Formats: sequence, C-alpha cells, structure tokens
Amino acid sequence: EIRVTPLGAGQDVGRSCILVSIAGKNVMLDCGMHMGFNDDRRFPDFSYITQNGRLTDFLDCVIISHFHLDHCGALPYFSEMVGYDGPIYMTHPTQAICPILLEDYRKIAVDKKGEANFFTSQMIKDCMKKVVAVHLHQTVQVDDELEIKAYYAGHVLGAAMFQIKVGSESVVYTGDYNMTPDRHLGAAWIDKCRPNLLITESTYATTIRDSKRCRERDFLKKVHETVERGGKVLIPVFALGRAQELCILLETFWERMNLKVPIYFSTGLTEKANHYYKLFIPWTNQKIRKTFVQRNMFEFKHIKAFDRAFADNPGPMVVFATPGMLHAGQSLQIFRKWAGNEKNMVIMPGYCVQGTVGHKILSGQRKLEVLEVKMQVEYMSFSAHADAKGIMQLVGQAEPESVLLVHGEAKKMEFLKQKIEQELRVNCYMPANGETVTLPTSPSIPVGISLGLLKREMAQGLLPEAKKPRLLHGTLIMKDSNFRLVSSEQALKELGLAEHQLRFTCRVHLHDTRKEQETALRVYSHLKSVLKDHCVQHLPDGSVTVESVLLQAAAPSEDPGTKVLLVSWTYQDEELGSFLTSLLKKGLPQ
Amino acid sequence: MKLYCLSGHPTLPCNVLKFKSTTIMLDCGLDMTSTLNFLPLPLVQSPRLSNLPGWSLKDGNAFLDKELKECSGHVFVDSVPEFCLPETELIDLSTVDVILISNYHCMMALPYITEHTGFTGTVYATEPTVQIGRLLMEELVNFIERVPKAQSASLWKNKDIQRLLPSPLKDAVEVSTWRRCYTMQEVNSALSKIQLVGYSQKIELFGAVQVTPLSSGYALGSSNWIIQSHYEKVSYVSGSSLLTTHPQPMDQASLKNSDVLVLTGLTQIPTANPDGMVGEFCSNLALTVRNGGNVLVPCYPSGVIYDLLECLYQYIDSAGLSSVPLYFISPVANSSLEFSQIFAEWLCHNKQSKVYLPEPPFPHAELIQTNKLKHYPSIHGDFSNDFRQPCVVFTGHPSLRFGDVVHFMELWGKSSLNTVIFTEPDFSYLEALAPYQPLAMKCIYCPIDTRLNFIQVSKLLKEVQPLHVVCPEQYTQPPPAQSHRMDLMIDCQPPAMSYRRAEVLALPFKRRYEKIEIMPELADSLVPMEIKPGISLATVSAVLHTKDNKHLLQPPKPLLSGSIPVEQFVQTLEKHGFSDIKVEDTAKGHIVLLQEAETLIQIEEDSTHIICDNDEMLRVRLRDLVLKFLQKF
Amino acid sequence: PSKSAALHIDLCKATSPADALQYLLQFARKPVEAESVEGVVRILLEHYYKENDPSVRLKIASLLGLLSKTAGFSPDCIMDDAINILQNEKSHQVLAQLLDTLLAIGTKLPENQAIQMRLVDVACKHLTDTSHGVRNKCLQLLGNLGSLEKVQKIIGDYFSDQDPRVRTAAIKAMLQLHERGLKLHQTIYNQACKLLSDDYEQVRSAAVQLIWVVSQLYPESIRLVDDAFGKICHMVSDGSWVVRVQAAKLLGSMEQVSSHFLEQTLDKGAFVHGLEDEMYEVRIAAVEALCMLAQSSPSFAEKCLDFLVDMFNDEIEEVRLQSIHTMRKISNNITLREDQLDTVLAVLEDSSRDIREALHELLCCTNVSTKEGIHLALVELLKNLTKYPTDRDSIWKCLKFLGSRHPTLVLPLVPELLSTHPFFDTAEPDMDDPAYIAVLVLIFNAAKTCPTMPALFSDHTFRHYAYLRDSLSHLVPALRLPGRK
Ligand SMILES: [Zn+2]
Ligand SMILES: [Zn+2]
Repeated sequence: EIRVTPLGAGQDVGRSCILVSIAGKNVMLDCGMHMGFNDDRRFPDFSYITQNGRLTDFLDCVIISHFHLDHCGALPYFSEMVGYDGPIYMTHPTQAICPILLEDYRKIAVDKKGEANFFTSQMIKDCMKKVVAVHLHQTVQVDDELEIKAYYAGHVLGAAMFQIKVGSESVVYTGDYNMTPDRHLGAAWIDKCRPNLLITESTYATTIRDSKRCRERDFLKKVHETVERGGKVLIPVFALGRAQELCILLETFWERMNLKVPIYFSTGLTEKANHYYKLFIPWTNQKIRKTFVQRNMFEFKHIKAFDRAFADNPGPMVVFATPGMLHAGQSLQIFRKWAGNEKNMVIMPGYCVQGTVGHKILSGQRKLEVLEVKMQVEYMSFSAHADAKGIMQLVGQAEPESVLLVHGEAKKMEFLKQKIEQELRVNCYMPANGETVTLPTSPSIPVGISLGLLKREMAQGLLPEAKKPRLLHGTLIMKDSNFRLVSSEQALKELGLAEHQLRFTCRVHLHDTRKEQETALRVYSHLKSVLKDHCVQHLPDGSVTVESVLLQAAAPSEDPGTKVLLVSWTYQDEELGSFLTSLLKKGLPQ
Repeated sequence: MKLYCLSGHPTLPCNVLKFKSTTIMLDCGLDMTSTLNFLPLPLVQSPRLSNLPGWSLKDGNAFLDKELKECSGHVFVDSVPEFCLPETELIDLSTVDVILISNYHCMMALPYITEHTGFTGTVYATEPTVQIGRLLMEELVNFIERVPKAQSASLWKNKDIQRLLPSPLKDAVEVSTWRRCYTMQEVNSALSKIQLVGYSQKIELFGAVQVTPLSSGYALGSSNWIIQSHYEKVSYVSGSSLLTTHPQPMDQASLKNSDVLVLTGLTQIPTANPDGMVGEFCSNLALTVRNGGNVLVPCYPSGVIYDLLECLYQYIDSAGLSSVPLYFISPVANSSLEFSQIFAEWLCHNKQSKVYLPEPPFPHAELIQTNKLKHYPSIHGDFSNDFRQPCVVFTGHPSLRFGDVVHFMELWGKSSLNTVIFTEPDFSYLEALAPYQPLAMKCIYCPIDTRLNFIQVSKLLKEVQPLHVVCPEQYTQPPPAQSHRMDLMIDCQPPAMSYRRAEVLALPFKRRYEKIEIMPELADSLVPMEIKPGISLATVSAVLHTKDNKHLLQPPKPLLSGSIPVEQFVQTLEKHGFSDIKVEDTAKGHIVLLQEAETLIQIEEDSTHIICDNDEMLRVRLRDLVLKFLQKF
Repeated sequence: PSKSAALHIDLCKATSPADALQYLLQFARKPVEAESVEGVVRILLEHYYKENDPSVRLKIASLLGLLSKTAGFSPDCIMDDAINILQNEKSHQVLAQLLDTLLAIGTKLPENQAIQMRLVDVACKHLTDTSHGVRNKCLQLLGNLGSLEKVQKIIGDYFSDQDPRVRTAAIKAMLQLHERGLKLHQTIYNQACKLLSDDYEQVRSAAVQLIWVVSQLYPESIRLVDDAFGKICHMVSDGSWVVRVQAAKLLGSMEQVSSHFLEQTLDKGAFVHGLEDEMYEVRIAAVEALCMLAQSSPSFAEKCLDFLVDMFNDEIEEVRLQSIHTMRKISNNITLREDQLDTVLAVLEDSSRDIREALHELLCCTNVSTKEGIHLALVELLKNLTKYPTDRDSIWKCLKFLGSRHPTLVLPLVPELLSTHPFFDTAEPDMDDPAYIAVLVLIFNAAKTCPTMPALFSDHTFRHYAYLRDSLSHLVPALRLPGRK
C-alpha cells in the first residue's frame, strides 16, 4: 500500500509539495514557493498533516529537486518555526546555490513589503547547517530500510530526479527534467528498475518542440532585427537558470559577428555564477568537461556590469535583469520606466505562474497597475523542460507501473493522460490539490533456499521437459527474523523427526480362472500398456516395478476363486499407487 | 569461489575472482620496476650516456657487447624500457567479465589486457580515477614516445644468458613476458569501454552480483570495492589513508559483516613518519635554496605533489623566500592542475564545507594569483625564456628513465651545490641513481607515503574482523631490509593466507544459502502449521520462473512424519462406524485386523504397514484418516 | 627431446599447485615447439590428463589448444580432445579447457567435413551444460562449425534462455553463421523484433545489428525495411551511448529504404535527436549515415544540407574535419542560398591546418547560385590570405577549381573586384603581391568558357595573363586572347 498527496503543484505551478507514504515511511518530495500572490497563500499549509504538533515524528526525510524558487522556495519555514531537526537530503550544487538565491529573494521581499515576517539570515543559515549533501548516482540509507537515490536530470545546475526504495517498493520523483539536451547541461537517464509510481512534470505537453536550432535561430534573428531598429533587447529572465545559456548564446553571436553593444549583467549574484559554474563542471555537459582547458568558456569577455544609473542610456543596450516572471521590482522598475515605448522590446523566458505580470502579459491584455502595452513579445521557450516527446522517452524508458502528472495545467493534463492510456496502457491518474491518491502495491516476500534444491531444479529444467508444471516442493519455517524455505529431506534432518520411509501395501483380490503366474503376467502387461511413459519392468522373480511401486505374486488364499497380488508403494508416488489400485480394482482384461 | 593471482608486486595487484558466475578481475597494475633495469631515454643525447663501456661475459661467445652496457660497476640493458605485465595466459582473459579499478596507480596496465586479449566486457571506475588515469596514460606514452628507441636487445632473455648475468639483472621475473609500451589507439579505446561509477553506487552485474565502491582516501578518486550477494560479501581494500589527508575519508561501515578483507596495497616502507617527513622535505629544500641553487623533484603529475605544494606554499610565508620560483614541467600540467581544481566534492567533509564557500579547494590557485607556481607543457618554448636560477623544479616520471627528469638529472648533476629530492615510494632510491653514479649531485631519500601501515592495519582487522584474510607473503614474511624485527607485520589470529605471483587459491567458504522471490498469491495460499514451539512449518508447492539470474516463484511432495497411536486409531475407527476390529500384540508392534475390506495393519517403531483388499473409497478413507493423525513436512 | 625432458621434470617434481602451474607457464612463455613432436607432447598432455587439481588440467589443455594453433597436429588431436570431452567432463574449468581446445582444433587448419566440423559440432550440441558451464561457448562452437548449406532451430530456441551472456554468444554465433552465408530464414525477424526490449545492455547493441541483417536480407514482411528502420530509429533514442553508436552505424550499413519514411526521420524523429548527445562516436556515425543516404537518395539533400550547417560549433577538431568530409561527399547539384556565411567564417581559427586544407577542398567542390555569396567568399578568403601568408598554393588550387566549376556567377564581379575606373588610367598592380594572383587565376579560369570577358580587361591585364600563362601554366588555362595566340 502506497499513498501520495500533493500539497501543491497538482494542476498548479509553484508551492510544489508532495507527501508520500510507503510501508509506514513518510517522505517529503520537493518543497517550493508559489511564485505569485503576496498573501499567506504562497507557503504550503503545514497544518494539514500535524496542525498543533511536531513534524519530526511523522516525516522521515526531506528531498529537494533543484534550486528553482518553486522547488527550493519554502525551506526556512520547514526548518525554523514549523520545525524540522531531521535531515534535509539534497545535492551538492543545489546546496551551494539555494542559500544565496533565497538571500536574493529575501532582499526582494524586504524591498517589496518592508516586512520582518518573511525570514531573517541567522535562521536561513540555521536551515543550511542541517542539510545532508547527496552525490550523483548514489545510495543513501536514511535510518535502516529507507534508501534514497539521486540521478542526473538536466534542468538547471545540480538538477536531479530522485528515487526512494523502502524494502522492495520504489517511487520516482522527477522534478523538472529535460530529455532534450542543453548546451552546458546534458540529458536525463534513469535505469529501468520496475518503478511503481513516477511523479512526472508536464509543463510543456500541448506543443511538440522542434530542434534546438529553431529556438536559437528564431530568437537570434528577432534580437538582430530589434538591434537593427535600434531597439534595446531587455530580457526579463531570472538568475542562473536560463540566464547563462542565453548569455553564452548572445556572446557567441556578438563575438562571431563582431558588432559592438554594451551588454551588462545584473547586480547581486554577479560573480557568484562565475565561481559557481567553474566549480561544478562534472555536473555539466560533456562538451565542457573536455573543452575547458583552453580558457574559461564560463568567463565572458563581452559582458559588463549594470547599475541603477545606466537605465536611461540611448543607443543599443542588451541587458537582462531578474526575475523571469516580472514580479521582483527592479525588472519592474525597468519595465515601468520603459512602458511607453514602441521601439524597444521585452520578452518572456518560459512558462508563467498565475497572478504575476508574466501570465498577465501572456494573456494579451493592456492595463497593469495602468501601463499600456507598447512593447513587442514573442514566445521564446528556452526554459528547459521536456516536451511530450520527452514524456514519451522518460516514461517508455522507465516503464513504470503507475504515473502521476504534476507541475502543469489542465488541458495538457487531460491530453497527456489520454495519450498515456492509449499507448503504454498504464494506470494514469489525475492528482489535484489536497486529495490522497492510493495505489495498492503488490507485496514482495523474499525467502531463502538450499543449493541442492536449485541444483537438481536446474538439472531437471534444462533437460527437455519444460513448458509443463514440474511442481517443486519444500517447506517454510518461521523464525520472525528470517523466513526460511528449505528442501524436504534437509528439513527432516534439521527438525530431527527422521526419514519416515512409508510402506503402503494392498492385496489386489482378482476373481478369475487364470493361473496366478499368468495373472502376474497380465498385471505386468496391463500396467505397461495403460501407464504411458512409465518405467514398467518385470522382475525375474515374478515381480513388477513401476517407478517405486513393487507388485509381487503372493501365496494363494483360502478362497480358490480369489487370487492375491501384493502392491507396495511409498508416499513419494502416492498418487501413482492410488491410480494403480483404482486400475486393478477396475479389473484385468479377460 | 576461486582467487587467481596474477601480479607479484604487493601494491600493484591483479586478482581474478570467480564468484557465482562472474570473473571479476580486480585492478590492473603495470609493474614499472622493470623499467629500472634499462638505460634512460634522454631527449638530447649526452656524451656520457653515449660513451659507456659495454659489458662482456667471460665466455665471449654471445654478441652481448652491443646488448647491455655497464656503468660504475652496474650494468643495464640498452633499449626501450620494458614493462612487467601480468600473466595473460594463466586463464583466458576473454572470459573476464567485469574489471574493477581501485585507483589510477593500478590502471596503467589496462590497454594491454583490454586490446590484446579479447576482453569484450566492461570496466568500471570512478570518474576522478578515469580522468587522472587518462592524464597519467598520456604522460607515460608521451615520455616513452618523444625520442624513439628500437628494441634491438633480445638475447638477454634466454635462460643461460640471464643466469650468467650479474646482479641486479638476475633479480628479474619473466623477462619473456615483458612487452613494449602502448600507442594512441588503445589509449582512446581503453577509455571508451570504461564506465563512470560513484562512491558506493549500488551497482548490479548480470542480474547475479552486486559491486560497490567506498572512499579510500589514498588519492583523489581512490576506491575500495565490495562484491556481494545478499548472503555473502567479499571486500577488496587497495590503498587507504585514515591519516589526515585531502580526499574523502575512509569508510569503516561497509567493510564489516564480511568474510574476506584482501589486504592489497599497504605502505612501501612501514618505518616512516609523514608529518615529520614532509617537515624534513621543507628543511632540506630550504637549506638548498638558502645556499643558493635549484632543487629537483621527481614526481607524478598528480597525487602527493598536490599535498606538497600546499605545505610548500605555507613554508614560503614562514621562510621569506618568495624570490625563488616554482616550476611544474609536464605535458599534462595545465590539465593536471585543472582536474586538481575541479574534482572537489570528492574531498573531505570539511573540505566539502570549504566548497560551500566560493573558494578554490586546492591552494595552488592561491599560488598562481601570487605568481608563484608556473606550469609549462614542455621545455620546448616558454620555459626557455622564463627560466630562473635558483628554482624549485618538479619533473617527469620518478623512475628516472624517461621524461624531462633525465635532462635535469644530467646538466645539473655535476656540482655538490645542488640537490635532488626523491619523494615518491615504490621506486627504489639507490637503483634510480645507478645509471647516474659516479655523481656529485646531493641526494636525500625523503619518501612521502600516505598508505596505512601495520599498526592501523591491525586496528582495521580488529575493527571489522573477517572470516578470511588474503595478502601476499611480503605482508606475512618479515621485510627483506628489516628482517630482524617481528613487530611490523600482519597481526591477526585467523590463519592468514599468502599468494605469490600467478597462484590459484580456493577461498574456503562454500555457498549454501541463496535467494528466491515469491508473488503474493502463493504467499497468501500458504498456511502455518506450527507443531513444535517456536518452530513453524508450511507446505510449499509452485513453479520457478527463471529470468535474469533473479529467480521467482509462480503458481502452476510434502511427506509424513509422526508415529500413530494404535489405541487412538482403533478408538476413532470404532467412533467412525467401523466395527469388530481386533488387536493383538507382538514383541515391538501391534497387528490390527478389520474384517471389512479384509485389512491387516502392523505398527512398529517408526514403521506402519497397511494391507487392504480391492477397495477405493475405504482405501482413500483410510488414507485421509492416517494422514490426519500426524504432521506433514 | 625438450618436451620429453619437460614432461619428465614435471612428473619428477609432481607438486600440486607449485610445479605444475610454473612448469606450464614456463613452457608457454619460453618458446613454441614448431614441430610434429608437439603432437607427441600432446600424448604427454594425455599423461597428465588423469590427475586432480583441475586448474592444472585447465592450463594443460589451454597449452594443448595453443599447440593446436600452430597447426602441428590434425585429426589425432581432434580424436584425443573428443575423448577428453566425453570422459573428463568435470565442472566449468575442465569444460572451458575442452571447449577451448575444440574451438582451436576446429579452426586450426582443415575446417572441412568428414568428422572435422560435423562430429565435433554434434558432440558440442549434445553436451550442453546445466548452468553457464559450456552454454555461451558451446554456442560459439556450433557457430564456427557450419554443418551444410541447407540447424538454426537450436539457436532459435536459445534467444530466450537465462543468461544475457549466453544471449550475446548466441547472437555472435548468428553473426558468424551469416558471415558464411547459409541462407537465413524469416522467423529470425520475429525473434529479433521481440528481442529489442531485453531490459538490459549489450544485447540491444547487437540486436540492432540483427535487425539490420535480417532486414537487408530481403524486404518482404507484410513492407519490411520501413518497420525495421523505424525500430532502429527508436533505438537511436536509447539512453545508453554504445547502443546509439551501434544503431547509427548499423543503419549506416543499410542502402535501401522507402523515400517518404526517410523524410519522416526529421519531422512528424531520429536525426533531430541523433546528433547532439555524445562525443564523436555517435555524431560521426550519424553523419556517415547521412552521407550514404544522401548519396543513395538524389532527393532529400537540402535537409541534410541544413542539418549539417548547424553543427559547426561542436568544439572537436575531429568532428569539424569529418564534417567537412561529410558535406564534401554530398556536394552534387546542391547550392547554398543562405547557409554559406557560417561555412566561410568557420575558417577563422588560429592554426587549424588540417581543418583549413579540408575547408579549401570543400570550397573548390561546392556549388553556389548567387553573386553576393561569391563576393563574401572572395573577401573572406583574401582575409585568410592576409592573416596567414602560408597556404597560397592551396588557395590557388581551390580558386582555380572554383572558377572552373562555375564561370557565370562572377561576370558582374570583375567590374567591382578590380580597379577598372572608366576614365582614370588603371595603375599596374604589384606583380609579386601573391593576392592579386589569386583573383587573376579565378578570373582567367572563369574566362575559358564565357565569351563576354576579354573585352572587359585592360592592357596590363593582358600582360599579366602573358606572364601567368608562361610562369604558372598549371594554374591559368590557355585562352583565345589576341595578345597570346
Ligand atoms: Zn524547475
Ligand atoms: Zn519548475
């Protein structure tokens, strides 16, 4: 029995929280922030599981997919006042990059609201102390049966899907994987391991993405046209994210074309990227594990530094500022400063979350508080999430017994289900916000076995007598520390009740005028003729051997019209002896 | 369960293990001590090496004047240095299935076995091990390549010549199996069949077995392996440093609950003191640069030199000797320092907490923003117009037979003003100076070893005690140098085992208890039939689905035990309807007669014997009656 | 003599793990016998055959197989090995020794009939072990011993056995059967198409080869090669990279396919994912595949054209070199409308000597249908000349072949490329400047066919033609100018 409950990201993006229970183990899959409205409902309702009490006794381990604000978002609230002294299992690069990123979001929050209720720095460092770093393809035992297992995905730096094994039951949480390879990131790879449930992201499922070169040739020609009109290419994109891929892309274009434009880079996390990608190449793509000895591809000889006083410059100006959803304020300072202009250009990086300016401009309206739309937009989609082909690839390569679709929206939810039931014939389900999806999993019991039993089993099996029931045997013993299956004679000698050799004998009383030697010959002929594929032989002393059954012509009885035939057999051929007695009751031919 | 031993050198091992059906060949070390028997390879010819007297046997029959040449009472064979490979002919190595690699020091023999045998299997290693192994392979093939030498020497391998050769040339094992160096194509192909494993990755092989690494701490990327089923576990430790070092610390948890703890890869010299020994390094290096003159350090491109650089950097801030420069000359130098910089999560836990902060883990970066460490690919270029006397120079291969180390071992080896600082074990100190004597170059044997010595070997063995111990005789027998003392040995009290080069050993534990899995319908169709307290019993009957070496059980004879009481038998016969049943007694049994169905039954100790007439329903009734008064097994 | 002495020494010493292993190792490592007496030494090998410690027996029979590899013996060793297999069948080590000896004897020299490849194969097939003892290696025994040009059923029912290793060896036996001909059947296609999802590595990398071979046997299933090629394209998307290499290469062994499904590979998806995943192995295999299937298909070639121009920034010199090759092979009736800018700025590199000469080989065999493309190609190659005064001969060859390939496109360039001011006198350019020579050799190689070009020169240009014809006769061709008749 496995239960799963989405405390967010079911039919939603942001506040991605999943609680899974496997055989009495409660595991927290992912926790982020809603990336949206300013009320109390951007942080998940912790009272759904505990209300007024402790969370340590219920929840065992905490798993973080990557460092997105919808996936590394609400970490201080688990650690400090809602409280969790237990382990926070998450990868090395994500542990390197979440603290400064949530510090940046703290700066945004205190600049927005001026609120001391968001969190402080001493407490986020306290959250960062009790975090256990997890490597690449790697097992970690949590207490004594709960295995956690991290696999390379490729969504951002240090982006991994996770796998949880309790006994023999496995659940796979896949955060924001991309089967399509990136430029400094690779692809996703999970070994097919008969997974019970696959928690899969389905952000992009209505559309099939083309080749990558379509994406950058479209984006680059539109950028080229914008700078040809003198427009200033302002990309509302967030931190590390798709930021450095668009950086290296623009750097390649501006260095192969040799056109002059004073591009800059956002404040705060500015050189943090430079030292953070130069210490985590083994998590990156295999192009730059081999091509890094020449120079620093991650150090840019064309980018420069932005500050608050350069926003009024005319001429060409291709700078990007955080975030990607246009909700922080400094990008909103740029956007509100640049609202009444037709010559410039803003853009959107990827998907958008409800309630933000990004979704508000994705709908296609004008007023924003009102800021009428004079800019131009184009749905460029470098945001590294797998398309429906990626869904096909990961699901068909993992081949799970059940799936669960999160981190998306309803139309592609129904589309992607109906596709998954029509082709791979697996129990695809709808999760929503709050309900408990239950899968009754098949239990597994491992027992032991003796070497001799499998030795004679393979010796009999590889002989050409297959495809029919061979009916193996043995007996099973309870010690409540191990459950043991042992062969029969070894069980006789270990329990010590001795080999009980059995002699079942019976007198076949035949009423006919034939002689007793002729009667024994008739019995031998009848048993040879009726029993096909049976070792029926006649002994030289008038006896008949049928496997382990002995038939002897006994002494004549006191009745002249009655003849006595002794039939003896053991319990190993008890059914054969019963059939022989039935046939001899049916009568010899006469 | 057979261990085939193919390498005789204690810390460059090769061990095939036939387990269930696997043929796991642990480690491929290439014995380079054979290369000490040759003349060096200078990139430019010296008048000294060219003009040496050729040794002649007293018989004079053989043409060995041009074969081997003598120098200062020590003779060496003049050709390309040969390499001491393991036996590729003891067992058919195409039947080797998976090769496991512990560290980069035991990977140098991989191209020979992987492209000259027929080995179609896979090799597994951690990615730091494969990266530094690739760089060391390129190092070796480049230094052996640069100036070609043809193997024109062949007659010294025959039996009577080699026993008529003098020492140390008598001390050579299987010179006929020695083979020249390897080329580009099998460098590229040997690093294609390799796969990338993580530190304690639970990785299965062929559906049969499980292999997994552990942290070792001997070097950056070193691994100690475990081959196990669910009911047995043979572990292979090769190189560990529980002394305070840079990589991830040793794991003591997956070593216990094991039966074999093969002690490959211990220290070269037990009598050492590494902290004081690198103190001695700093001492004589400081003395030589204080007198004014360079120091020469033979070194691998990776490994302990990294540690050396750290303390040496620190010692500059204690010595006021920032004037003397640091040079690293190697064809893989920039890539070596790069891979030192980047492979950082595999370091210590507090070194991981240093990676928490945006700072470089290895402090040679701080040596290069201070313009202290200068790395060059070769002398052929930027080193010519930047060289500064006096200096500290780190050179090529420490065997002192090929690289740039031969050039600086010449030229500067003329005055007592300078010194050379040997720092790396598993190469003999006096044997390295043997082609270079007579010589005025100052020499200090200052070897830095990080491998655990016999005291912590004893601590390890009393910590995670196995059922069996496998090690070479160099660990059992007292060492040839300090043979007078018993103390620094293996100290265990099971009977330890000893393997020589190319030996077969049967591991004395037999597989007897293997593993089976059951689908739940059968599990619910079983009943417990508890008969003797604490000990339950159940009848099991199924079919066994065979697939991928993990056997299952699917739905498609139990016997009798327990003597039957005759009195209860006749009582239940009388109460079931049967009548007029008469019982008589014998010496040890009872004869009971039923006049219906003409039945006579005799009962004795552990014996029953029914005899009936031609009946079916009464026969099967008696069957179910007598089988329900006992216990089924 | 020496063999008898070694046998006597081994019998006299008679140590179990000490004398036998060391003596056998010394006998193997020292020298080969290279005589018929080694067969007599095989009788000595029969002398130590009846002994315990089966590792020594395995080593001895391995030495026997090594002696059989020297072709010293013939049928007597085969009979002795058959007797040893039928008598000394004791566990996996002796089974390995006997089957290795049988494999060596079968391919030693004769490889013929009359109990040389049939009786041994029958003995191998009749001695299948119960668990891995001979199974994979007796399958390769029955592989290399072809019975007659008619026995595939025993391999056929062994596609679904236990061990994946035995599956791989059954596959390799099926390979070696196909390499001898033997007229393979049709049910192998069914057993192979059910063999893709074996859920484990090292079988799919050869299952794709089995799909290829039974597909190019004959294309008659319902259409056969389209479904097989679609399965191969599905195997291109596998996570493992060795199977991707094998899938791309073994589809690169194909030569026939339906056209429409071949354009289906790129839209609605194999080559759209078959390139940008791994190191040079997958990429070079896929682009050799597009080489052959652009050579076989006269159509489609604009699609492989613009799927090669994207992959210029792969940061591998081998990928660049073999990419220049993979589009120089397919440069037939193919023009470059917009994708010529990247292929001419790709020359911009520090040394790239092999890459540069490959690029000059590409530029002299390409076809183009525009004028501004000629202008940009010429100005970029002159910039290459002014940055590297090293390869003037190579650029003279490629400009000669560029002029010879298409003369028409450069007719409007001559009023623009050189100083031909209408009323000002054109000064005589520097003759020894080895950059004006390149544009002259273009001009006069393009002036061989078009008649409207002698009227467009000047007097100094005819005297330059005179000196270029008399000096570099292998660069400029002979023209019908009145100055040089
Ligand atoms: Zn994400
Ligand atoms: Zn996300």
